[PDB]
Amino acid sequence: MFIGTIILVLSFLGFVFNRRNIILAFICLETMLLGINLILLRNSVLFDDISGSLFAIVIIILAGVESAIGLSLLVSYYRLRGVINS
Amino acid sequence: PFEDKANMPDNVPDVVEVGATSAPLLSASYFIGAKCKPYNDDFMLCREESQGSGAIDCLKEGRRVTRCAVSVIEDINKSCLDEFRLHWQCLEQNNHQLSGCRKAEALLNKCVFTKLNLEKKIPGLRPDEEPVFLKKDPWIKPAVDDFKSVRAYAEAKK
Amino acid sequence: HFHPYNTLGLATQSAMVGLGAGVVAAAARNSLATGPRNILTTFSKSGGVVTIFTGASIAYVFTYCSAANLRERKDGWNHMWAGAATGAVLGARTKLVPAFIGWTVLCGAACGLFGWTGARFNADRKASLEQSPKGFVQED
Amino acid sequence: MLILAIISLITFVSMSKLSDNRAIIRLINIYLILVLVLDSFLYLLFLNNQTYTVMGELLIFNSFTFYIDMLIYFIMIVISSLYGYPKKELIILFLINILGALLIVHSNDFITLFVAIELQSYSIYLITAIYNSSYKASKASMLYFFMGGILSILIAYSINTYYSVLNSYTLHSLDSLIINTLDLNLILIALSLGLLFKIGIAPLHKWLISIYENTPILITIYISLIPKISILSYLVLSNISINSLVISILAILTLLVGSVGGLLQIKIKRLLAFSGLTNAGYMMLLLLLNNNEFSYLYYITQYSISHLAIFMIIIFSIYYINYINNQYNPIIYVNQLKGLIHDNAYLVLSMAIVVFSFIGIPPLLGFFGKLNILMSILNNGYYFISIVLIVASLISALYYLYLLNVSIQDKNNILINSNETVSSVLSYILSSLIILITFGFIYNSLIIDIFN
Amino acid sequence: STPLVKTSVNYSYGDYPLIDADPHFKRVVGYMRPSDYGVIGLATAALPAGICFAEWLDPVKGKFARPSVKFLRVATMLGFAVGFGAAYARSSLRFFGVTENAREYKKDEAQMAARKA
Amino acid sequence: ANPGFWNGPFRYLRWSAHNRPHLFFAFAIGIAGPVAALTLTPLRRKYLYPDHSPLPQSYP
Amino acid sequence: TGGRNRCFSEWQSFMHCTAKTDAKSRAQCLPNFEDYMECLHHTKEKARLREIESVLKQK
Amino acid sequence: MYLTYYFIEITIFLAILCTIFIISAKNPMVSILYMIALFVIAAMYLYLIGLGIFSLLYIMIYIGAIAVLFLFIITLLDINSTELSVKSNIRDLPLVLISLIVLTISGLMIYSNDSILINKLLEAFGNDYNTIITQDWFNIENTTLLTTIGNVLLTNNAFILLVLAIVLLLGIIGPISITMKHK
Repeated sequence: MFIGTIILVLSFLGFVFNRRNIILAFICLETMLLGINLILLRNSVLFDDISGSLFAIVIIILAGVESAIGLSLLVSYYRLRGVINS
Repeated sequence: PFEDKANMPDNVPDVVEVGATSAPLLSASYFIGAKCKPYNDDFMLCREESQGSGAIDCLKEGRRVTRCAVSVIEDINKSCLDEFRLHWQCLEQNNHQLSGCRKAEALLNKCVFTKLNLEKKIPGLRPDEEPVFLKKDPWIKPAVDDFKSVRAYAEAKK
Repeated sequence: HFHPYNTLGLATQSAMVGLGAGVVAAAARNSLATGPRNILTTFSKSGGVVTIFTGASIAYVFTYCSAANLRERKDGWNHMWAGAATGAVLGARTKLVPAFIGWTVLCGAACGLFGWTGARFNADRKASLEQSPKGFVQED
Repeated sequence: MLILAIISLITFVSMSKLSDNRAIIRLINIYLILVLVLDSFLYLLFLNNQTYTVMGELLIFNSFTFYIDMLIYFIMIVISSLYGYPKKELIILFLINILGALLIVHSNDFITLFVAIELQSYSIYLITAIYNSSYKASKASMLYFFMGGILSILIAYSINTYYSVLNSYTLHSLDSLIINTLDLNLILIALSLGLLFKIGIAPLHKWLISIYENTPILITIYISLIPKISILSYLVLSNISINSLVISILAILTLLVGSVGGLLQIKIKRLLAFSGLTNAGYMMLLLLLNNNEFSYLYYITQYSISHLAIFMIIIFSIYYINYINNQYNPIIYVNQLKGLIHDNAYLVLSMAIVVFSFIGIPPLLGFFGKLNILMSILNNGYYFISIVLIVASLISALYYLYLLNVSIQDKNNILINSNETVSSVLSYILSSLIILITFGFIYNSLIIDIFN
Repeated sequence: STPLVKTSVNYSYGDYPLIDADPHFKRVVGYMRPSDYGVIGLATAALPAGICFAEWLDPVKGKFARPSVKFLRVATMLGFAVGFGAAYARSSLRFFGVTENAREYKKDEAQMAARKA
Repeated sequence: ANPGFWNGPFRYLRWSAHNRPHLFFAFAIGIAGPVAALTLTPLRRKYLYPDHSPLPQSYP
Repeated sequence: TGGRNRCFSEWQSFMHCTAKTDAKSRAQCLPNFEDYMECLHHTKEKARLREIESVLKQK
Repeated sequence: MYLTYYFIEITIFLAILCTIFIISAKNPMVSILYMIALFVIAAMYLYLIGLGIFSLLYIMIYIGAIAVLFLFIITLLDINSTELSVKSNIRDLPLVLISLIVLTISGLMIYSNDSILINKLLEAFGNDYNTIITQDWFNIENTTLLTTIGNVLLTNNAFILLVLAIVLLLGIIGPISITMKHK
């Protein structure tokens, strides 16, 4: 569980110290959701069959919709598709 | 790294077993079934009732249920030796697709029920069973080139 | 009954707690402006928030254990007479008006009068002392 | 019967001519009839508040949660009437936001909880920027999205550690485990602080507030109230940490001081945003309890009706300003509505009683919200937190009365010549009349929840 | 019947719509619940005009009009559906007591007669 | 050219399947699924029970 | 929601302790509970192994 | 014991080496190029740990869909990048990130089992030292199944599947009603 906490913490304080490039912050926040699954999957492997790995397939299916709403909302961080502005 | 531990000893308080042999016992799987079935049932029953308390059915049933299977394989090694032998010889090819040797099955089963008078009672009443002569199914691909002459001769002589 | 405290034993550990708080927080406050530079000049911005933390423990808990040595037996009335000294370091925060530092001393004392232990427990039905037992009813 | 309503009216918004001001009348009347013919579950609700569980992971607590979803239906009917009578095609995701909120008020186990808090949060991210021809909403939605993502992985990391210490998931399996391994306590306060993203506890403070001022007013009514009740109703339904063991009390101390120290605000939206923040901070104090939910269940309704009311009143006060702000947001300054008592002063009376609500003068609300709050506090023994709650109430009352004192000074030049704008007036009159006549039936509820 | 020895637990009375399986239980079942009803079977009819009462809710959607045009059909469908759930909310119970309890008169006999399942 | 129009349903399904037919013939499959899945409970007429198993631990 | 576990064998002798209400006897399940815990994490197993390898280290 | 095939598990050094690239890139999108390398190292980790199934799931759905979508966006409306981690932009970096890395290491220590001390903080770091787990033999496993049991649990917990149906519903209706801009 070193393997998941370290990638989670580095994604987290990458999301803190991110004074460049909004999308690197956005993908660090993405990689949090796979830093957490390396914790979850190895806890399930150290335990058993499907108890936590059900939550793992849930968080994968939902992390998809996370990135989908995040893109389709980042498109509207401005005007829409493109016009005159400043 | 799935390293192997291979320690050795022998423990006192019971008479030792006799082990069993390779994957060819899959051919003999039903053959130990109907004969050694109540031994099997009492073994697994005594295991399940002692909730967590394993390693106490070893001296009674862990010896007994292996004694029965050793007796069955000795009977089948004297009764139908080569009929067993060509049948598992078929059955080690074809991925143990147990459909894939269903003609030497009838030879071995006729030999067993002839001499050691057992059966293959697959429990369930609805369909037909082991004689199917498939007719819409997945019979075989390489039809046991050393064994087609055997069932052919059994159709011929018998 | 009670036990008098190790005044140095609380004091140096509390001063290290205050200095660690001045490192982890009073140097964390460097996000606030556009004067950038990282390490040598962070404490140019932040010399006036360090020892506001570290001096606070040396004001407070030193006074607290000394009050426990003077008015003993570990009462809450130490705290009101403790935290006033904390206001003295608050007085060192603003050397403008000594009337205002006496003001912040007495208000910090009244603040310290109450914060003895937040989230008290083991009081299943609270706030009902019971008298001597003679089949009591008017408590719980 | 919400899923059937959603799948019906997503098909109904499909193949629609983009009239899109009638479908909300159908959703309003549908939720009205659903409440009217689904209140019959209250008889089968409680003999002794007997819970009922869907498939082991979802819980139906018939006294608490069966009131919470009724409040959700009620305020949704009010919002749906507020959009009737400037819009885009959005009530599908209003209803699915409701579906997520009701799942988290029914979620026994963390898989359902996490799915539903994230569904709910996605709904908030979307509703923030449906009005996409803004520069306010464009910034606010992305800010809400990124921090909801952080707080989402904080949720999931709390529960993943919870799974790491115990191979179960359910809090039904916590079952007064009194050996209380310390990491169970730390996991649970981490899960608490994770769910407490929405209240904007004073270290997590400022970020919600710019979002509330950067949404249109027809939206910031909806998301200063839905997750405010939702995540806390989960948090009181299961009492995670019996006391705080000083972690949460510090959070509410710096909240209820350090969000009421946010006194001087000229923007209206900021002002009642801090109001809805600090009154949400109130009900965090009886998250610090055990076996106490009546004060919480009463304080939600006897806050949220009035929160809805003050937003509806400053909706009605757009008509009287002789200036407006941006296309999406009309009335952001306090000093816009100066001489309102020389306009239709009956709504000034309503605004008066709903702000005297929030300060808690006795005979309408505060002696029945804050009285139950304070008896729940002093039942436990949190003596200091009582007097800081009192200080919070006074200093909150100061910026509350700021609204009434700017409401009724004197008008420059406006009295009367107009047409009418009504038939939603019975909604605001219903909320104001239920605010200042609850002192009549303040004892019937005391018996009814004693029997549930 | 109709499945394995697996069980499907559902004691459903909520705002997320469910139903029941083939059989193994003591609570309310699938096909018996639509039957064993009463003269409250027009309760679903009472909602059948209620969402069709949106025309009565039309107090000037536009300026000076009435009779919302023929999407009421859609409303009529919802006017059925919720009321159907309200009829399906009339689980009196399955063989408990201390209620209205016509089940011990109109469904005790069916569990008597069908003595082979 | 004419699209589909609802109010005559026997006419609608005609002048759906004849002018924009490519969703019609999809949804004909979409209705051939579950409706035929409900016309089986007489049509199997108790045809078969599968009868599979994990380990059968027996009784006393 | 508990698949065929490598630690399922300590639910039952924990849950049959909480079959009766001895979680309000508050200690009758603690041997059962910490045996469940040693199935979870093998803590005292691991300390026992650390002890015997420390004894191995001094030969 | 095939010396390198025992330290083939410790690939976390490549994970931290990729993630130290992931926040200090030159271009804005060479970072998200490295992100798929992070995901495929995660897949290598999961295949090595005993679950190659979710390795192939991550290859199918993360770098198959969402990373593809990051690359899909970062072509059009490319944001104005600050150039790199300059020293003036590495200002106030070490002064909080060092303490934060220490506090989060103590959080990973707080994931430990039950000890009310700092002994559990050192215990998880020595967790590999006193222990190597012992596998067992097949006692009555009838049918072969790896992710089949995941669907068995998805049948038992069917309601979360029918609700994440709704979250995928939201994932398609939202981007319609936030970007299409009907007329």
